[PDB]
Amino acid sequence: DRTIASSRLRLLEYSAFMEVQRDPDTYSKHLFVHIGQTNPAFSDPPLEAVDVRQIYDKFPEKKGGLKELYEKGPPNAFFLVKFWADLNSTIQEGPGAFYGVSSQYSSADSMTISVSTKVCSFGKQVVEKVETEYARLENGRFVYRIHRSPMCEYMINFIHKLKHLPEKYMMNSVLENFTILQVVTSRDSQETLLVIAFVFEVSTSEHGAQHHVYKLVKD
Ligand SMILES: C[C@@H](F)C(=O)N1CCc2ccc(-c3ccc(C(F)(F)F)cc3)cc2C1
Repeated sequence: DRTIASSRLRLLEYSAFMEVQRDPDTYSKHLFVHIGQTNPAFSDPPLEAVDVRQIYDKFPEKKGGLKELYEKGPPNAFFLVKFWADLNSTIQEGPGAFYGVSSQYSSADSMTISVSTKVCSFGKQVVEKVETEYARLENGRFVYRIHRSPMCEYMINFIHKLKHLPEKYMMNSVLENFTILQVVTSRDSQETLLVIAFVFEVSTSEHGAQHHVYKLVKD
């Protein structure tokens, strides 16, 4: 319903960021990509559909691939998010900056979730992070909170090197074959709860971070 939500699990917030301490009291944070928790409005239009077959090649296609997952279903769990990344940090990144991802999910059931994040280049897996997160009772729902999960070294290098490129159009040519695949499962059952394909593009004209959601369909 304009929400990146499975019948079982909803992604409430997603942030990848860099934090620097300017002085003992003062911290500065820059967000590269963001998804902020918004409540669905009755007046909002349904998410557009993107055929899952069209993006198979951008993610690995092997067991544990997007096709096999989509075959296992549930098909209402799979979404696509297109990020416009704010690369104009405008802060002095310095030895000692923290590079992290913070996110929040929500559920009507309590479970132990497991979060697979697969970085991918030309459709090939470069890195997999696996995180376990636990249910916490909030107002009328269970919520899962990942605070400041550290970025892996590959991505820190990728961000800096990317930033170093003279021109935004070259950042976009690189990002065309850069993708991340997120697969949340219930840990002990391994049932698929939420799958999000992440595609990226720099913000040519910078208004800061932007994003767009799409429902992956197999019609
Ligand atoms: C452990 C491993 F999961 C990891 O390190 N991750 C996973 C989650 C994630 C999702 C997006 C970005 C990101 C994408 C584009 C840009 C830029 F704007 F620069 F293009 C900057 C950051 C970085 C990460 C970090």
